[PDB]
Amino acid sequence: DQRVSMPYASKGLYLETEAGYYKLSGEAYGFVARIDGSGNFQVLLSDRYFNKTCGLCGNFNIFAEDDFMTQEGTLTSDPYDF
Amino acid sequence: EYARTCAQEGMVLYGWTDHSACSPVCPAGMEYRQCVSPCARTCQSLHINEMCQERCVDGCSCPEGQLLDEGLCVESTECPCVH
Amino acid sequence: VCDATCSTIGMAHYLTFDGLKYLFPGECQYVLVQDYCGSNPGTFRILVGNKGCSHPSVKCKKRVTILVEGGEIELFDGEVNVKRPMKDETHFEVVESGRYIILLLGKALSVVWDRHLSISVVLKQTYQEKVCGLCGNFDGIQNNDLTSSNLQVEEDPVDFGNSWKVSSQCADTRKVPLDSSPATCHNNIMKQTMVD
Ligand SMILES: *[C@@H]1O[C@H](CO)[C@@H](O)[C@H](O)[C@H]1NC(C)=O
Ligand SMILES: [Ca+2]
Ligand SMILES: [Ca+2]
Repeated sequence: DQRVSMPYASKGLYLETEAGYYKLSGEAYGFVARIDGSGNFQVLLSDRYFNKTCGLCGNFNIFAEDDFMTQEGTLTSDPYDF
Repeated sequence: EYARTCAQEGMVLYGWTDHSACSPVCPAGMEYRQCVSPCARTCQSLHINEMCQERCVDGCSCPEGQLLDEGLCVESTECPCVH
Repeated sequence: VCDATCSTIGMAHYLTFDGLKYLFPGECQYVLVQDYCGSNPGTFRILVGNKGCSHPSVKCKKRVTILVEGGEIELFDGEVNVKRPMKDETHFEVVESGRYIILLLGKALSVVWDRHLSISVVLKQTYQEKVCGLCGNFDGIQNNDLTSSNLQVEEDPVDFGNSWKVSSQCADTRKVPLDSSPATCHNNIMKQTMVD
């Protein structure tokens, strides 16, 4: 809850700005997040989690049709209830 | 989005925003470049090189001179000192 | 005149050539020592980079990238790695003996690594004020090792090493309030005696 300043680098997470746009790097944990001025979340994620992750950005597999596997794990046709 | 999504694949595009009549928003002094290096040579920087072999990232950045100094683009002549 | 020696005793401490212990908890990458200093060719550019090392703990695995003869050999995580071999391989040498990684690079340069954190570079009589960085200048004068990159002595080392970070946009460290007890030993007088 304590508002901190920026940049900020605690716990292996470097919270920096790049090209006038804000970045959060987690290279130790294998990800890079950022935001632009307009507000557009982006997540670059390492192939280590190939076939492993599952969330709102779908699984990091090759296929692009099966990546609605719910928190239980259910291929749901709907992009909404998912 | 379509610009970046192609760029991530290994094939980048260029100057498409020139005629699109839409540039992404950025603060004063900068506007949207495409494929600027992340290691923006700023004002209060050490002049070292060939460590920043990172991939190239899109975003807005200063003009050719006009080094960065605290979130704005300021001319290289007026680089301050710090103590 | 004898052969001086930097050191990193623990996680965040630094001993200069002329001999000056000072405290500097950092998390960015920093210029430990180099030759490219003012009006010199700039042969070698030993660097150091720590991560999660403002507070010493089981965290803070160091990274070290040493830049000599246009090469890129670096180390961390127990082993050393050649990212770019250098030209004059004749001077190159690695002596993995005992607990250390003894590492020569030339006539007047040698590095030692405990495999864990310590960085003990050894320079010969050659230089005698031809270097600068976090270890000072190697001049014999012991109270001018805090000559920041903007060419002035600073009194407070936490501001000093901030002048020697590579990425000029990462997070510079914070001026800690001074006390005799670190965070755990703070108001833990019992433990504070047992550690003592
Ligand atoms: C993903 O993991 C599952 C379960 O271990 C395995 O059956 C499947 O072959 C894996 N698929 C890929 C693309 O690695
Ligand atoms: Ca998928
Ligand atoms: Ca000195």
